[PDB]
Amino acid sequence: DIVKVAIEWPGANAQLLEIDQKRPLASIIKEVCDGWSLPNPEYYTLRYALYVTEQTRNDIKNGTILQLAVSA
Amino acid sequence: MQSIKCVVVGDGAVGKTCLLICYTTNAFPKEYIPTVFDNYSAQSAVDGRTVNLNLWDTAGQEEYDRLRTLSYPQTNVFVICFSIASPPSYENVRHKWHPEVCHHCPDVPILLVGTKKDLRAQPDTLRRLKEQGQAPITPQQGQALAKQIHAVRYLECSALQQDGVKEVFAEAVRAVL
Ligand SMILES: Nc1nc2c(ncn2[C@@H]2O[C@H](COP(=O)(O)OP(=O)(O)NP(=O)(O)O)[C@@H](O)[C@H]2O)c(=O)[nH]1
Ligand SMILES: [Mg+2]
Repeated sequence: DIVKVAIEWPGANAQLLEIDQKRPLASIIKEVCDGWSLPNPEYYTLRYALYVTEQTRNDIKNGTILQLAVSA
Repeated sequence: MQSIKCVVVGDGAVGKTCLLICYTTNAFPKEYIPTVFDNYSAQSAVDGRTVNLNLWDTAGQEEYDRLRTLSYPQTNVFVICFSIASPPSYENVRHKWHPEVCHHCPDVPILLVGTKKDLRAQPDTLRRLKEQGQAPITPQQGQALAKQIHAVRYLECSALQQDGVKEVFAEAVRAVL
């Protein structure tokens, strides 16, 4: 299963991605972080523009806009 | 060989997707499936030159309005569409679409496209629009809209009849080439 989303990062142009729901968020976040040349991806989390966790990952609907945010 | 980012926008159901499917495969899809966002890539030769035409399909439903605007940055040319059988989509161009595009991308050429040209003289379309006191959009009306928004060109086409779709994107690349 796949889901289309946009991920925003302040100052940069958003990335329009099709997320593979079989890949861990951690691999997706590392790829998304590379897209904006960001190290230390583990300290980032996707939240709605609420957090996207592995537990709720499948609640995401096509066309939803996510933010790449610095974790707590 | 240069690459051209071409973004197709317009009201929901005006035919932006069928437009891109016809140009890409000459098919015509069975049902209306709203677009979230989709990409097509094609090699096309215009005036003896070849370019990478990267076509970005866009959502016309208001639900995905802000999502649509995230695709805009660095667009080389916009194709703004309205249905010849939907005057409402005709009005939204000059009041909603042209303002929005100009704001996010000033000085980016705009090509104006009247889709579904085959419905201009169909009885069902004529009757329906007649009840509301309107008729299919006229070629003269399209030109007046193109002038008003400074479109580089005004074109009419029909994916269902495979009429003029090729020329639409040949002109998209020309506007920037
Ligand atoms: N008669 C006729 N119908 C057409 C033509 N092109 C598209 N349609 C119909 O118009 C309806 C909308 O088509 P579609 O390409 O999906 O429109 P869209 O602008 O991409 N919609 P969205 O903004 O939701 O993605 C569909 O039923 C399609 O069959 C055409 O040339 N002639
Ligand atoms: Mg569409």
